[PDB]
Amino acid sequence: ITGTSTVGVGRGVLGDQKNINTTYSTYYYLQDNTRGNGIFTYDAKYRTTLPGSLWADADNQFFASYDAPAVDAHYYAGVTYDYYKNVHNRLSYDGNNAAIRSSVHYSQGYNNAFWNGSQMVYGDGDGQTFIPLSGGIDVVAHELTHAVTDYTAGLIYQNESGAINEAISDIFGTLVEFYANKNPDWEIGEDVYTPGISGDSLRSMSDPAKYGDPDHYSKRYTGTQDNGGVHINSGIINKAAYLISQGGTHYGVSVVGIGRDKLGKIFYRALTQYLTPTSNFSQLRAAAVQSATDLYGSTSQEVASVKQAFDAVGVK
Ligand SMILES: CC(C)C[C@H](NP(=O)(O)[C@@H](Cc1ccccc1)NC(=O)OCc1ccccc1)C(=O)N[C@@H](C)C(=O)O
Ligand SMILES: [Ca+2]
Ligand SMILES: [Ca+2]
Ligand SMILES: [Ca+2]
Ligand SMILES: [Ca+2]
Ligand SMILES: [Cs+]
Ligand SMILES: [Cs+]
Ligand SMILES: [Zn+2]
Repeated sequence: ITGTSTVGVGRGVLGDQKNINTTYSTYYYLQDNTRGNGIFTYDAKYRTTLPGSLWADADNQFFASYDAPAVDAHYYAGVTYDYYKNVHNRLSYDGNNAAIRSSVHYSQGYNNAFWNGSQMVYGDGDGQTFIPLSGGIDVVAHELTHAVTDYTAGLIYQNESGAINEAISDIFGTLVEFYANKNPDWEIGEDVYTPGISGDSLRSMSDPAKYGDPDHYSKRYTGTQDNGGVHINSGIINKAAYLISQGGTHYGVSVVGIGRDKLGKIFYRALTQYLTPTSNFSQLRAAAVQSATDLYGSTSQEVASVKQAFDAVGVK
């Protein structure tokens, strides 16, 4: 909408207070004009029609329980925009400052979040498996990263290319979580998953197998559920990324860690310059090796570490 940029205040899903960029024109709308061509957050009102209505508020204060998922979807989209711009010199998901749109309160008891080809969408959860999913910064960045992937490598959402698509979203979701630097970890969704169980998460990148996800290519899922295991076999790539950054010895193979920032540079370059819609795990290894060679040189530790990490997870 046309209006003037304003700054509201509210509380997110976990009860934390934060400022949000809004737009005033009769109402205060969740429209952040400070980033690209805008970040826009909508109310889906417990229905499945999208996007719903641009979020409107009478007083620019967002402390109601019903407001909390919108506050976080809007704020964490801003953080994710900042990460891609400041760290990778990428302007929104399309590289040309496309407007970023999110809807919250999607459906009833909806235990998921998604990118629908045009926008992000967040359920409220059923209060048992999830609380409102925009409360997880890693979740928000996971979803926006699907948009980045769709505009770049275009990895098809099935089998190995789809597991790479998923891992890219978990990797950058985690790197955004570290960028914001509030309780960062290598787990996925811990802030919104299972409010009655402490210390768990939807997935683990540091130890995927804690939930039965594979941590080696010889344990990959080969069936048809989950689009051929895209959220399962992602563990193999998540583990490799974790090893590249943090190091470790895994199935007897030692990896010298090179840190999160170099992991992000290598995988961002792989995603945007080398991967294609049909890339498999072996082709991802080759893309990461070439990306590290471009950035750091063929004789570099960074290249050696990429090879060690894929060796450790059984990907040649
Ligand atoms: C991080 C976690 C809290 C949420 C995360 N959801 P997500 O993987 O982003 C998923 C959502 C979805 C919902 C409904 C139908 C299909 C898919 N896909 C998705 O948005 O694809 C976007 C895409 C991919 C490829 C090409 C175009 C577009 C997830 O790990 N969900 C688990 C529980 C699961 O669904 O098993
Ligand atoms: Ca209000
Ligand atoms: Ca965390
Ligand atoms: Ca996390
Ligand atoms: Ca939990
Ligand atoms: Cs789990
Ligand atoms: Cs399969
Ligand atoms: Zn996903």
